[PDB]
Amino acid sequence: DDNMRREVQRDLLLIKHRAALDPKRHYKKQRWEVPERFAIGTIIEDKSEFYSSRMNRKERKSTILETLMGDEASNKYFKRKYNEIQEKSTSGRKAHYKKMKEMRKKR
Amino acid sequence: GLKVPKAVQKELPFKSQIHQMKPQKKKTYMAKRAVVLGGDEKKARSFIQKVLTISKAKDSKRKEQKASQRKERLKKLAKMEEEKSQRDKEKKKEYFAQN
Amino acid sequence: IKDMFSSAMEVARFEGAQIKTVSGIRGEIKRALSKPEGHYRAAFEDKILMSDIVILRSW
Amino acid sequence: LTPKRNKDNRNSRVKKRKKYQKAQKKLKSVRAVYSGGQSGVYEGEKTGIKKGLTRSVKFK
Amino acid sequence: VRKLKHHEQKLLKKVDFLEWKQDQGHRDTQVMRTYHIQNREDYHKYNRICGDIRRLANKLSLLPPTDPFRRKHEQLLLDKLYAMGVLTTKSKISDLENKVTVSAICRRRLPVIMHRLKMAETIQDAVKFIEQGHVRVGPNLINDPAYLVTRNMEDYVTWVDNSKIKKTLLRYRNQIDDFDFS
Amino acid sequence: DDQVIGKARSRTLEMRLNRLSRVNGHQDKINKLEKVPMHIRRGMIDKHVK
Amino acid sequence: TRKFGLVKRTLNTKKDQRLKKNQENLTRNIPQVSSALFFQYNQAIKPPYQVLIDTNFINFSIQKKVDIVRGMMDCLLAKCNPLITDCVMAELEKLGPKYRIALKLARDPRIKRLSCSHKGTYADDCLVHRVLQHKCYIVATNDAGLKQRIRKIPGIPLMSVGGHAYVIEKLPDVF
Amino acid sequence: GGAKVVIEPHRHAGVYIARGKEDLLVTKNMAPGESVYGEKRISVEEPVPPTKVEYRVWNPFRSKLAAGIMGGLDELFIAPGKKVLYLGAASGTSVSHVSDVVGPEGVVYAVEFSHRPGRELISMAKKRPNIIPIIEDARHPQKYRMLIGMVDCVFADVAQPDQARIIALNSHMFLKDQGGVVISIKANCIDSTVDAETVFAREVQKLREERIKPLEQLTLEPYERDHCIVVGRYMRSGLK
Amino acid sequence: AVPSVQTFGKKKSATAVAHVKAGKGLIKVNGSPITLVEPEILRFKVYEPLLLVGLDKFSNIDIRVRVTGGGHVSQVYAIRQAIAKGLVAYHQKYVDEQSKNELKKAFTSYDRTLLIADSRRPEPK
Amino acid sequence: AKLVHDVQKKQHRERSQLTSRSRYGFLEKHKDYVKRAQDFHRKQSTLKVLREKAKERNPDEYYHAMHSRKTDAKGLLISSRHGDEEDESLSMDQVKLLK
Amino acid sequence: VAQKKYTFIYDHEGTELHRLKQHIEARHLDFLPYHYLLVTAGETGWLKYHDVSTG
Ligand SMILES: [Zn+2]
Repeated sequence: DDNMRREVQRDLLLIKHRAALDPKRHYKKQRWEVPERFAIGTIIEDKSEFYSSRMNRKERKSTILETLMGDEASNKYFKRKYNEIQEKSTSGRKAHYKKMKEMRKKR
Repeated sequence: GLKVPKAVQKELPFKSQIHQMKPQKKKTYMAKRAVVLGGDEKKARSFIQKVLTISKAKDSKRKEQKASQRKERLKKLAKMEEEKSQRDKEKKKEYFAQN
Repeated sequence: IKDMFSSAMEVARFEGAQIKTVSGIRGEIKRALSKPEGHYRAAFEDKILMSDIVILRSW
Repeated sequence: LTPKRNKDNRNSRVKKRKKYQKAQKKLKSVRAVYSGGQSGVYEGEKTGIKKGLTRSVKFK
Repeated sequence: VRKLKHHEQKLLKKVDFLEWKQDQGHRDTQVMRTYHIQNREDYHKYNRICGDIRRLANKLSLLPPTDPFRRKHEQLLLDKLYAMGVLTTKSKISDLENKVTVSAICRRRLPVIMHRLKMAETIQDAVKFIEQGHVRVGPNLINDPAYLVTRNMEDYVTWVDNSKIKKTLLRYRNQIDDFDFS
Repeated sequence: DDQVIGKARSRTLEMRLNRLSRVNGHQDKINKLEKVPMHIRRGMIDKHVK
Repeated sequence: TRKFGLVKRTLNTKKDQRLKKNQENLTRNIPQVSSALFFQYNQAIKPPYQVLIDTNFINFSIQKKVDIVRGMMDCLLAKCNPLITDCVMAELEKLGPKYRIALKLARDPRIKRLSCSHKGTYADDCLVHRVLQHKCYIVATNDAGLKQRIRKIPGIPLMSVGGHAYVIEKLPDVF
Repeated sequence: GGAKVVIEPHRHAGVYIARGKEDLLVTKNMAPGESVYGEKRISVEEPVPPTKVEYRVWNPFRSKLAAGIMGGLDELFIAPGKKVLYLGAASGTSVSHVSDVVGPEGVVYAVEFSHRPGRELISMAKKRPNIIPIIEDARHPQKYRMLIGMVDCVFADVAQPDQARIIALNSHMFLKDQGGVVISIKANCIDSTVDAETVFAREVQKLREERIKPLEQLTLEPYERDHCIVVGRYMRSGLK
Repeated sequence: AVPSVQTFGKKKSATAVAHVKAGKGLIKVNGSPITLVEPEILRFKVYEPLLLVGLDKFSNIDIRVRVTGGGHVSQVYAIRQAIAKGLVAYHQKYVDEQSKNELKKAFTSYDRTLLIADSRRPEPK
Repeated sequence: AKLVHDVQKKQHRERSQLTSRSRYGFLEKHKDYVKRAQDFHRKQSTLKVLREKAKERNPDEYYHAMHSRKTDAKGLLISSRHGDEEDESLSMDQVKLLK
Repeated sequence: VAQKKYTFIYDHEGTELHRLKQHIEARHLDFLPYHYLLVTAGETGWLKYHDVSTG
């Protein structure tokens, strides 16, 4: 229902925009609109092998978004990449225009 | 942006009329009512925004780079097709000149 | 245009000459203005900017 | 008055070492190359799964 | 009618219960669907006049190419059909065989003129409006859809005054002056 | 010409245009036959040969 | 309280599915390039080669007096297995009683023979399909059109009667 | 390892994709609560309360059929109501995945000849009731012609040089007309003196000689060197 | 929901929109009353649609005029035109046609430029 | 480069604004001017198109959407900034529930 | 149906299938069911047999 789509609506956005989560992962080009019938499930790593794929009890979370937010290297990359996209996008638009005008005006 | 004058845009046809909506000056009740969540929710909002703009700027970089790729492939492809068509229109004249 | 000439006699000597900005906007000097001395009126291909320099290539 | 030339062109062996490495990096693009099997735990497909594409040769 | 099997479709190929050869591909139906023509016999009433124009155009092109009778009557018929609006260009005389067409006479009808003048959103809306008696050409109210509007007579296609449609377009732009009733 | 009335004029002009266009035009494109069905074109040919 | 713009209902040739031209009421497929191939090398074929013959290759062999298996062997310097598809055999039989010599030289126990499974006897279609499916075949042919098809599809060596012996082109290990 | 994925239905009916940051080929679990060969599982809570149903990751480096699925096959005939005759059910590795793709309303006949794999097959077919384990040689289908009737797809993961004869015998006995024939051909186990394309061409020719029309072949190259899946249908009259 | 009527009065570039509806009798030009319309020597040019027909026609209706454009005298001519033809249109639509054409006769006997402007000019002699 | 030297196809560097004339920042050169001029020309082209449509309005133009759509006092187009699937004013019992 | 002049042919729900340009003024129609022939006569002195299947 829409009541559950309004709870998993963020990690579906993360899976849609997989390609810009890690700068080294580089998926194959699909579109992936939200499928009509899906189900959100949790991986059971069993009690046979330890320590390799094991995410412990102290760091298991409830979405993909909390894991990506708990990752501190991804936070470094997202903040840095967002600041450089920001200062590229505000490169010559309006603060530049009015500081050029104030440069003309000051003398 | 394109600033179409008011004297022109009041005298436009019905299909060509420009939907320009005025800003809101009154603190309306739904805006003063509506709740926003804080802390973990505002950093989730910040995170989703950063992820979505990184995805959109990466896609724009990729499609601009593909545009720069395919215009020069168009250039070399048109040169090779012009050389080919020159060779065809001289081989046809050879064929008919022999026959 | 402000200062490539020192007098209206000089501009009168150079009337009709083709100038251009550094943007390659071609132009022509038309008439010396009266009260500021080396200042003149030129006409260009379109609207030049305040951050330009006009050029009279002579030899 | 020579053009700028290549350090890899100064050796005939190193040039073919580095245009074969380029070739077998391009071969991963056209085919799918058997890399050597499953390395560790099966992590997943790591690049995506397309449910619409079928890359199989149909007969006649 | 039952999607014949292979032996039946091979054994009776010319059987068709809908499309016949005398139908001419249902083009009366096709252009009366395009231009929303009420009665069944308007296509053929126009087809007689297109056949008159093309019969005269044949019999007039069969004259020698330089005599002034042929040139005068070809130019005179070309001028008359352009002024009426069936022909869209009075330049070449091959229009008198090729471009003379029931669809051209049907594009000159009153709802199609209306829809091209943006006076109604579709040809069926224009039919409904001039059936409801909103449209006058000149001073006098025109009531039937089949009315053919020549080139000089399409400058006077307006709405009647005291029309609710005229009132709502004036009040949409709030240029409604209630002194002259709209 | 300037004195030749109808069917003679149409077929005369058509014959002249065919004879002019048969040089440079293609032989599969200059003389297109009218589409006639098989069992009546063959009967047309048989009666004409008779 | 009638409706306006009333019309007579006729049939719609654009819409009505009862008539025949309106009886016309995704998964892509990009076939991968073969793992037998390097860029254009075909690194996987190895002697004993197997060579698909067609009818003009047989006719030119008999016109130039080359044996089939011995001409193949001293062309490639390898052991060859020549293959007559049933459509090439059908084409040789359809060539008539002028080509009896060619037909009963194609009837040779040293020339093995495949079994094509399709309708019609178009040997060029059959050879092109079964070679671009598998890339383990040499195509021996002298048709200009079939030679152009085969040398446009990559990794397929092409053999042809030229002069007084067979020649081979897209096989990069001949000496 | 404790992460969260989204399950999504594949193009093929009965199999699914779990999208995360690496996406997994996944099937529903017919025997929930245990793994068969140590694969990982996904437990969804689908909505009396919601029930925890679970899913199993299909490993393409340990399954030729999963390598074929995620290389991209246009049509598997293993479908959610069908009957599959698995030949060479070498353990319960791929037979479990075929079993729960086929579902509770369909049957998988798992034919194997060795006996310790047969013991593991029977202990797996306890908790998967839609598996009929048949411990018999597939080279003699008459020795178990009484236990199986009218399958819809044959899958052949045998690795013997008389493969095409085994496939033809089992198809002529138990496959129905226009049913599925999925073959996993291993070039080196058929014969190693010729190359892989020669042995694949010969095996496809053998199939059409035994009147199984091949529709499709796939090399399944990143997971297995010199393998193939050939998907055909049992035409029985008119490959033409 | 209310019976209301909108008319227009124009001179050179002034234009005045008058809304007339049923009410208590208030006549308001640009929000301010009618007794504030400057230049105060043409206030009787504004008044004469009222004094020509009596205030008992205006005792039951309220008019409001919005005047833009123009100058002083063009605005008072736009105001008087808008008021006059608005009273005529109200008595047409919501009162009887006999009072309608009595109002038209009175305004037309005073000057028909209360009701019809002189609009498109010049003459090319 | 068939008969050209690499010391001949060098890189000519471009000059900066004079430091005396520095408050008018960035002396613009021909690439900057063409970026200016073609922007001006495309905006004048769409202004000319809109002026021609205003000249050819045809005031007997009825649409059905000119019942819902309406016009402010100056004559321009009112575009409601909320919804067009919502309603701006909400009923009394809706206000009761929200409050 | 034989109308004012032309004979028309309608389908089951009443959409017009055919307007026959021959059969100029019918007053009497009758179908021949074993031969699939619509026979037409009327104010003209003409009798017209029209094959319904071929057309
Ligand atoms: Zn064949």
